[PDB]
Amino acid sequence: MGHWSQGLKISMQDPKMQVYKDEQVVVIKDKYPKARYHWLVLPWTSISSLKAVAREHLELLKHMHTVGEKVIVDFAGSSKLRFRLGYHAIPSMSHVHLHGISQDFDSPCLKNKKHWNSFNTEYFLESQAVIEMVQEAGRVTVRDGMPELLKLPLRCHECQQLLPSIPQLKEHLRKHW
DNA sequence: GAATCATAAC
Ligand SMILES: Nc1ncnc2c1ncn2[C@@H]1O[C@H](COP(=O)(O)O)[C@@H](O)[C@H]1O
Ligand SMILES: [Zn+2]
Repeated sequence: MGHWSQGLKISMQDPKMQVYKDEQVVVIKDKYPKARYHWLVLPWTSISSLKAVAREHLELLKHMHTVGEKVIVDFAGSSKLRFRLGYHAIPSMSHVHLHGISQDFDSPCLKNKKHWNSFNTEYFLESQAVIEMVQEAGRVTVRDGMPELLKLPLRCHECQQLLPSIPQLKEHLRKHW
């Protein structure tokens, strides 16, 4: 509600933090990345929330998507890593920001069940699905009951086995390399 | 003992 909530804004203004910059968006590395590659794609024109998304933003949304992919190719093309581009249903930090994150989930910043389910349940809306939603309906359909998904038991995104803890989940992920 | 959770953060 003060200063920390503005961090994203601050870091997007910071030239050192800008991995990519153009007339519409700026892309920065996630300060507490939940994987080996984790970038945030932010529009210069602030947008409050996914509930306030219209057709006007469609050309911007596609652009953010495209830009994410560029960064993924430009800085992680050599990696044989699978990526995902999408948004959190409920952001914590102010503004809407696109997540581009590698599916290894090998990062010490991933510490609790909230993180894992925020990237591995319907709480994480894919960018393509969002874009199609604004194209088809002119608005994003966000199913109710998102905060309950954050409490769901740990399930691996590759093998699909249920796991009991963040430490055992990390060790289980290690073997998928 | 270790992991998770709830909550405050001056
Ligand atoms: N100063 C910062 N610079 C860059 N990324 C940040 C900063 N502070 C927080 N973040 C990231 O912003 C994300 C929040 O996005 P969201 O979950 O969409 O609300 C988290 O993954 C944080 O790690
Ligand atoms: Zn697995």
